[PDB]
Amino acid sequence: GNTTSSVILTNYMDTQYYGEIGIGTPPQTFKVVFDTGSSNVWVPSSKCSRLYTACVYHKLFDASDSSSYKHNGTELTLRYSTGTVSGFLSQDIITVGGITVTQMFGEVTEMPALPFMLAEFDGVVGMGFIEQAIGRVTPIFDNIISQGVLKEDVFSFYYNRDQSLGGQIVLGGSDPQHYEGNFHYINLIKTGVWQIQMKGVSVGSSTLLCEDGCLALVDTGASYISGSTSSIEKLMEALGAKKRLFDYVVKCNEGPTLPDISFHLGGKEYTLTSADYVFQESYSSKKLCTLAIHAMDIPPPTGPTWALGATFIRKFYTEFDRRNNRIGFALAR
Ligand SMILES: c1coc(CNc2ncnc3sc4c(c23)CCCC4)c1
Ligand SMILES: *[C@@H]1O[C@H](CO)[C@@H](O)[C@H](O)[C@H]1NC(C)=O
Repeated sequence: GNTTSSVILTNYMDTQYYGEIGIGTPPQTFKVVFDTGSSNVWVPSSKCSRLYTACVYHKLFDASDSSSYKHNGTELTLRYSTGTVSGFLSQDIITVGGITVTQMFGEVTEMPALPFMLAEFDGVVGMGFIEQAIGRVTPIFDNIISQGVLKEDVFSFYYNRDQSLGGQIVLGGSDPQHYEGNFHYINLIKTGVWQIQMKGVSVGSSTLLCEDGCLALVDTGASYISGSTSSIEKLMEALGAKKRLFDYVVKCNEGPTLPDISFHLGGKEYTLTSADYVFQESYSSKKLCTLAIHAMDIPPPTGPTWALGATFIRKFYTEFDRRNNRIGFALAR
């Protein structure tokens, strides 16, 4: 119990954060989202048809090039908020920074253009619990915990804004170069999902939303802070933001006039300024600027729930603690 492993992350557009893993012997490299909202590992397969355009423009795992590959073949479908993939289970050695682990993962053969033609990453490394794993496949972090190499049973996420480091995941600890001060932690409501109680969402000093408490999924594979359609409607109305065709917008010049939004988590107020939630692509009075807050109706049993995604994580460096089933936050830098 003396190792940490860091993976540097690419930040694409403040909406996708991904880093690399190896799969096989020798390692084949894939860009992957490290996603606390799910618990399966998958990458696209060389058995993916090239009529799926996503399988032309992403890297494919070729199992016949790996001496450590072991066949399974059980088919599985993974249904995300933004899209669905299906494929078959395989087993091989996965390299994550300085760590290797024998892992069962999906070889995805069905990869629809929506959303995977807008995914700059190849696949997904689920950082959630086995309870949310499709097929009850042991998640990669649980298998890494079994090795007893990690200094602590935690992992941490730094997501940068906007060259610079796009971000960083640390397995086994945290990186104090990327946060100020000390963590305050919020306990999970229950084991099996990275979800915590939230005791209020305030706009300025007035708690408009989640007044009787609500749920917050801390979701490293989500781009935005999200709430239900109803919640976000009220939030946007409070801000003066309007729904342009697909998204909520403000006049770019008016972004700096917008009030702070605070999330009441574990007896602390986690406050984002308008600079933290308005995509200020301009400050022009002649242009419209979108917000990094979207409606997302997450179905039961996980939802209805808020999701604290990359927008939140940018502001607050986040440690996911499996030893204690809690989530730590500190101010990112
Ligand atoms: C990191 C932070 O935000 C993101 C945003 N994530 C995505 N963006 C666009 N398409 C997809 S498909 C898919 C995901 C995703 C997340 C992982 C499960 C499956 C990554
Ligand atoms: C594939 O893995 C699953 C565990 O999720 C197991 O039930 C099944 O027996 C495995 N198949 C083979 C051929 O080992």
